[PDB]
Amino acid sequence: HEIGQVPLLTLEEEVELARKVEEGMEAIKKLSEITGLDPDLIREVVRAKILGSARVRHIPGLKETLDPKTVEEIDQKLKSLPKEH
Amino acid sequence: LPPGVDALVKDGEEVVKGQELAPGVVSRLDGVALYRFPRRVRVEYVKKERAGLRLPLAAWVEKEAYKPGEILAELPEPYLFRAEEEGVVELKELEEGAFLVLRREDEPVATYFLPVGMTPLVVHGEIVEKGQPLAEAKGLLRMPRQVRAAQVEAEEEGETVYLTLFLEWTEPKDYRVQPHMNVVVPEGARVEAGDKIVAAIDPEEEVIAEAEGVVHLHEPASILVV
Repeated sequence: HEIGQVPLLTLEEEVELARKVEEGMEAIKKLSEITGLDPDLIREVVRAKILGSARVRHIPGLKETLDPKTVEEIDQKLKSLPKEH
Repeated sequence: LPPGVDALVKDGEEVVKGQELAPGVVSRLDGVALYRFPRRVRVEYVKKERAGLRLPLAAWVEKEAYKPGEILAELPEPYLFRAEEEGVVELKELEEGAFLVLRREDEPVATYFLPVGMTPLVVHGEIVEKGQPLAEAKGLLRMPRQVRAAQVEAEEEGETVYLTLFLEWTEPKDYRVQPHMNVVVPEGARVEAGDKIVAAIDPEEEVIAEAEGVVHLHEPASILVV
């Protein structure tokens, strides 16, 4: 049903999206650094939230990441960071 | 949106069922208009300055209760006088104007404007500084309605009152946004001398702000409603 998919990725669109990703990572880098926290860690976070909660692995490898607790902790932190950051 | 098609981006304020979008674009699916992919964007740059003139001397021919879009001098047989400071003629444009720049040398040597009524002979006006520009002040010499004005400085000594006042006007413009470009600026946001507006891959020749610029976007690739 990948036809229900909108492969309407005109060049202009593909493009746009592209940069929007790199930048996204570059950011993560700043972050981790501007935080002393692991980058992978970060994006891992970034995901869950964007990946919605109806999708959170009920078993993050069985408690690996405290999907419901250690998570927000980070959020309010980042959120509690200056605009620039 | 086809190319050049666009109607309600400055109305991304709201959207309704069957909301009219583009000649051939509809919107039953309610919500709010959203900007998507620009291509064309106007840029008005406010332009202010000062000028020195020569009008009806020993007579009142202008009242303060006047603004942008009225008369100046009127039916004086015949205004054709001798000025005495030339340069490099350069006539500017208006919806009703031809202003003269006098680049004698590199410096701003002289400033002269001619509202509807005064005929600006281009390069004619420079040999032995005789007010050679034989402009003809006759009748209703009105002013373009596009630029406000005030603070007149009339000086009585002979035939024509040398005036000086405030010249405030805006001036629309436009530029294309290619697929790789990106507006940094939002909804008609203000712009300054050194404030980069839009960019793209080529650091070379990308949207560079200037003297008081304002935002207006006109050519999207699409629109979102939600």
